[PDB]
Amino acid sequence: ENPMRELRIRKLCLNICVGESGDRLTRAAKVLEQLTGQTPVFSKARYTVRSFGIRRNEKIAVHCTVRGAKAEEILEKGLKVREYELRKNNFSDTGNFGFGIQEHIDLGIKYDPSIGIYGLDFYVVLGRPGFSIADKKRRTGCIGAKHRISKEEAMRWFQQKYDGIILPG
Amino acid sequence: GRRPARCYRYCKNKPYPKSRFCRGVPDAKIRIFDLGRKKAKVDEFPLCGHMVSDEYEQLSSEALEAARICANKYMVKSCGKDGFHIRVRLHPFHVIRINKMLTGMRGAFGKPQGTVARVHIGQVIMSIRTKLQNKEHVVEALRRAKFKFPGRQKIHISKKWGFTKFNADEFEDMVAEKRLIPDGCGVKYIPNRGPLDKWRALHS
Amino acid sequence: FVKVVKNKAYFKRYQVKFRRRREGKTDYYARKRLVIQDKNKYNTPKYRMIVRVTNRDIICQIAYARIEGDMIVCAAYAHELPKYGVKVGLTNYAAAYCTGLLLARRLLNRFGMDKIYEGQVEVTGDEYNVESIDGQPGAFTCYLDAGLARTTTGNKVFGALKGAVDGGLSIPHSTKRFPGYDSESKEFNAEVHRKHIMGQNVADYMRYLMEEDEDAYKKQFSQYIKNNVTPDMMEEMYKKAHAAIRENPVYEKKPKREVKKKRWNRPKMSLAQKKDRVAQKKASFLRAQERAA
Amino acid sequence: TNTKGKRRGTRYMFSRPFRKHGVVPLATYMRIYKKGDIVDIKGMGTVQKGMPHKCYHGKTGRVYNVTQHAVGIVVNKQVKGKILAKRINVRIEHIKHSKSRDSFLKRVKENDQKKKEAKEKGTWVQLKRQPAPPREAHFVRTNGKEPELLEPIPYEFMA
RNA sequence: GUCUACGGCCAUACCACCCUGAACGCGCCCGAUCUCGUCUGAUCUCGGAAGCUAAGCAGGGUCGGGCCUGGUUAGUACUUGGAUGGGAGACCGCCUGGGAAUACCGGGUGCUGUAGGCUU
RNA sequence: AAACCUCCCGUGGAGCAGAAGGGCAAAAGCUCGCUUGAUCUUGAUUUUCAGUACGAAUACAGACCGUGAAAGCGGGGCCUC
RNA sequence: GGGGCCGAAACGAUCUCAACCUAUUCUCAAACUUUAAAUGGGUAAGAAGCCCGGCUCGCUGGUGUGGAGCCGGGCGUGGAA
Repeated sequence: ENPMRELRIRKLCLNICVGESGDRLTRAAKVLEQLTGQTPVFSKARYTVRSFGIRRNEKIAVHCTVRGAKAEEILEKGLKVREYELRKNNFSDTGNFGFGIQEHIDLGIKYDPSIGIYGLDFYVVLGRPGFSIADKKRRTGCIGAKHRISKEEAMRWFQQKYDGIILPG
Repeated sequence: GRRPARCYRYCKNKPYPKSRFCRGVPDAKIRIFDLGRKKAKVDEFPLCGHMVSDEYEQLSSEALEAARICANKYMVKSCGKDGFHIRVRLHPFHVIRINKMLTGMRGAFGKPQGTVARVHIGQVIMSIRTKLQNKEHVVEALRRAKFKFPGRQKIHISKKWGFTKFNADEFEDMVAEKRLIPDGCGVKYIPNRGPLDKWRALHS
Repeated sequence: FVKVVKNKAYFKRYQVKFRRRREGKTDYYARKRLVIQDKNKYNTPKYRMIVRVTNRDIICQIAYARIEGDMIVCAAYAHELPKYGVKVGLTNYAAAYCTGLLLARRLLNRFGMDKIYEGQVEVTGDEYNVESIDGQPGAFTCYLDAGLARTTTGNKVFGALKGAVDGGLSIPHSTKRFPGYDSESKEFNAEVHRKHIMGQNVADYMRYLMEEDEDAYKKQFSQYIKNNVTPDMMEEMYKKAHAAIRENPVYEKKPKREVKKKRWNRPKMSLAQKKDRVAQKKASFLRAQERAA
Repeated sequence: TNTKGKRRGTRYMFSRPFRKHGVVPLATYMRIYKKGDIVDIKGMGTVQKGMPHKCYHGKTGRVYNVTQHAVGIVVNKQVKGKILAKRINVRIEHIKHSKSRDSFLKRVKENDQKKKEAKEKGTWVQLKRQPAPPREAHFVRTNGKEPELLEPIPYEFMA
């Protein structure tokens, strides 16, 4: 009988990391462009790593954040790939979860010879109505102590909404 | 190959510890600062025999090692290999210097020789704890360690229970009434100022 | 396991910020620039235009800083507008203009310049400023306080600025932040600024809602329907509201009835009760093990 | 020989005290300073422009010029043969009212009140301040009980 | 008694958890055409008022931490000046005055300025 | 173990060009928009001082400006060469 | 995580041994510091000070506002040793 302690989704963050730069990065931008319906935003390298072949200030990955009812449609489409199956370790200590895929073709995107296989990386941010205090301008503040979303509470929310069959371990 | 201890007996200069500025210092001779049956509780070694200095001088690390071996050598023979627990309470941090010849004093600043321990008057040098029947075994063994130290030192048997800061005549009742909890070499003082759930952890 | 950040040493080294900074209301970096006077002025007050747009009200105040605390010489709230004939829409741009206008006219009433410095009556939205009249007491001056409000084009904080300037307050300002200043072509359109002041930007929206679906129109403008507010009548309703401010800007106090004197809040617990609680808890815990054993 | 720098040895002088860093309080800025006010100097490490030299730190001066956001004062600095009445320009955060004068002003007001009073009476009330006098011989009592004997402690080696 | 707006002192105010909030309020909250800015009305800006103390916030509590203020530490450590004082020196004692800091043990957990409300 | 994204803690333990010290958290740090107060001219003061210079700096005053909605800030570099 | 041990393997079990974490404990720092002296360094201890009434200002100015300067007048009870 809680009035607005219902667990909704705040955002769905989508990111593609092609690994180095260039034509492979910009061809993966169109994959995330047509999946969401908005222009994606790239990401620069923090520093130089010769082990992974990257150097300072390099366009490595591209990411996009989806709000509203568009995010849950992508989440419902992504769980079709994952067979409504997650793991215990996918849930975070802050009551949020996420998972990564390997092929974008089964998300309704037609295959292209030039635009090859590019996997996705999903992360779901759960939230309650009242979580915008910590990121607004004037009167900030921590979002309660019993108003937070725990790891256990995030498990049962998935099991009632999408018939969670999460295997242990 | 070093100078005698007469040159560095007195605390002549300011403390000069091994730090970022004082680098290139050879390692101190003393490495282990306590030995014996150190893995022992506070209920079986309630003697706390101390070595107390009487002058304001400097104690070198090799002098501490000299009194460490000879005190330990007889103490093993007297009561047994694990019937005691000894400590040295001077850690040599002050670094003494050499003006090595081959010019005079044209730009003559010292080079480190080794470490040395500053001591005050009445500060404990060496602490030995054991059972009550080895009281005379500790006093005369500490007299043997006086010969490895420069200057005058006096032998005092303290009234403290073990290596703690509590008096030995009243150490028992706080244990029974549960104000003190032993943890290996030391004891835990429990004030009545923490959370009450900590009080509920005990007294049950 | 990993190291705990907030240890005993953390709180020992921790320096707390200012109370209003910890709460998050006062921007102390901008405060030093705003309110501090020149030392060669020798206690000349620096009046400031405080505008604070909250969720269901708009607060306009005038202040100058004394060492015990800044002095609110005059204030004006948006909830006073129903007395002047503004039943609904108290947190919009149009209501922001009236409460800015109300404060300026109220302030002139106290110091005695209701007749002098009339300001803008035919209000259009263009640039206006109060010139000091020779042989007359000088025009009042003050400086706008945005606080933490993002000062973009068309903000309600600048709506009260236009109301105060038209009321007869000589405030230095430009036309860059008023709604109508086109960002790309770099010109200010006075006709667009007039629409926001009289509230035609709300009128266009409510005309838009009634056409496309009726039920969303009921949801959005609920008390507008209850108070019988239609887009046709709002313009002269605001002009009457703008007019009614002018003759009587003085504020009357509400009479204070005798206080019932009862404590709704929970009082602070004493030391003897503090000592008794822990002894009682210890006694209950001690007898708990005795019953168990 | 040491260097001739402006801020030599100011590691602890121009440093804020413990748990007093951050934003400078606004009461120091908006204090009012007239001509002739007795002002002492304490350099604040947060602000840097208008910083007085370390030789005036802890000294007191008198205001002779007040600008927009700085106050010029005349201090008394001694340099090896004499005291110089020199003129320095310093920002507000290094400026505090000196309360050494305030005890004298409140005494003058209280003395003038007692000078107008008893003028119609004529009584010579003691007007000047006096040092601590002898302790005005008095009777001391003990309530029946005798003053308990005190005893030097025997020596025991605490260490 | 209490809240809002702007503050002064800047932890007695902060931090962690739990409980209570009548009324006004403050906010959560509903939307994006217009002003506005973003990858996304999440932020900002604007237009609102179906729900709510769930959160923010206010108050109270923790043999709470921290902080403030006291006792102890201790007239100890230190120190102005003095001696044809000691001691081989290292250093120490006395006269004269001043006078600390730990650990440990107590008490407290925001006052207050102006304007504007509620308890009519 | 370190490539990319999100949440939480985070008095600053990073960064502010350099050696070190001091100072700084809706900054003085990171990122954008616009600009050249790094412009012209009198005087006064501080720093070494002999209370002389050079260099450096500090308040001003007269102008032309930049920026910001405004208060203000800025006549080089957060201060010490 | 290295050595093993029952394990095909399993954060399943199992004695540990290692670094890490939490309460303790010994000893320090001229280029460390929460605290923090003694000795010291500036002041003020009146006539060059107060309290009044009024004029001027081209500076600042809701307001014969604020500030400064001019006047006229009264306080001697010489304002700690």
